[PDB]
Amino acid sequence: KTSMLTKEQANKRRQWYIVDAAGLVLGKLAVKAADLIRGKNKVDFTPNQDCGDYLIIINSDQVVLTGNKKENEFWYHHSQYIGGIKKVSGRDMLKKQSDKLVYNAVKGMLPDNRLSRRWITKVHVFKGDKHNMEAQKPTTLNWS
Amino acid sequence: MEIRGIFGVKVGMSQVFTTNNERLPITVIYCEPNQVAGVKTEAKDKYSATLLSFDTVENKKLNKPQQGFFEKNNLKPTKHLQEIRNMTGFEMGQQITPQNLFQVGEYVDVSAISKGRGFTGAIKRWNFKIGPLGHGAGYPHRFQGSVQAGRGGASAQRVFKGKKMSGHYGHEKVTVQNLRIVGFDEANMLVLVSGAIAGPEGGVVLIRTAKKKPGVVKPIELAVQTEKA
Ligand SMILES: [Mg+2]
Repeated sequence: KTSMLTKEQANKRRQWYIVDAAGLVLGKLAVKAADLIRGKNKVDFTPNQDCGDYLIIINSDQVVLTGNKKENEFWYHHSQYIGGIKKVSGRDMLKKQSDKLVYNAVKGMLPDNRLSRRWITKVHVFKGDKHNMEAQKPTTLNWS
Repeated sequence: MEIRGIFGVKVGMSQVFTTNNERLPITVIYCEPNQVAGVKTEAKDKYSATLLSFDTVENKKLNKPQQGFFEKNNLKPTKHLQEIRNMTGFEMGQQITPQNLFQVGEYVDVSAISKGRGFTGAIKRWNFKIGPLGHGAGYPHRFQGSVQAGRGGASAQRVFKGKKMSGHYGHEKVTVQNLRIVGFDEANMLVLVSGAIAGPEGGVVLIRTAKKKPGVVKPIELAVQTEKA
């Protein structure tokens, strides 16, 4: 037998953050956001305690998709009815709803799980620079 | 746009004769002067609308939070408050009558809570057809057809969301558009609308400026009698 591995439990302390998503791309931003939310980079990562930090993403509509994807790759959403496919294009997503784009691109990178739906709510994606979350005193770091 | 609106109580239905040699059915709507109870501006509240209070009641027959709201806002107490989107050209604390909103013969639309028709079956509800009665067609012959979508795991194996089966019908809001206004009566605070208005005799009836034909008016006169003896 052996010494039991150490595992923090309800010993969580989470600090907010700010990243200005000015000219980043979608997916490269999304993996960094997903890891920051899960606390995958924490030195003491307990796989079942939501040991990860909060996150606020600013200037969502300025994010960019490489290549001609803006006219060729579609995002779908289906109601449970028939003929309910709503099919929108990257150019239309970067204009009509941009925060929903980053939100969905982040959520899919989390595991099918019971904290995933509780992790994803720690991502606040404002479309423009201004916000009402200055009260929480976030730090600020570039490209994460 | 510059949507205009007013409320009343539908009092019944009759007919009146016009020039152009035509008989015109009519609904009669009792419209007590209303009272703007709040105005929402675009910048302040992210949209625009006007909140109207009506069906004045005694202060006793009124809940305390509402009567407090009325006393603080300097109004007459009213049983009902509801609001109209995109009504702009009005201020606070003002009485509004239908004469001040609609031309003599122009186009309005009417919303009203329809007539509650009970738990009704599919064939009256969705205008379905009735299975034949001759040749002995078996006792379930008043049904919604076959609800089938696919037999066997490959095809569909369920009933489709938003099917058409029996249920509750009536007592739901509906609206008839492009119904012209015939005339008014300032003595009784009463208005005349063409056509047939949804809702039972005595319900609450909202009139708005028709979206299909916003400003369109075509005048229609009456048919004063000239036969006496
Ligand atoms: Mg038999």
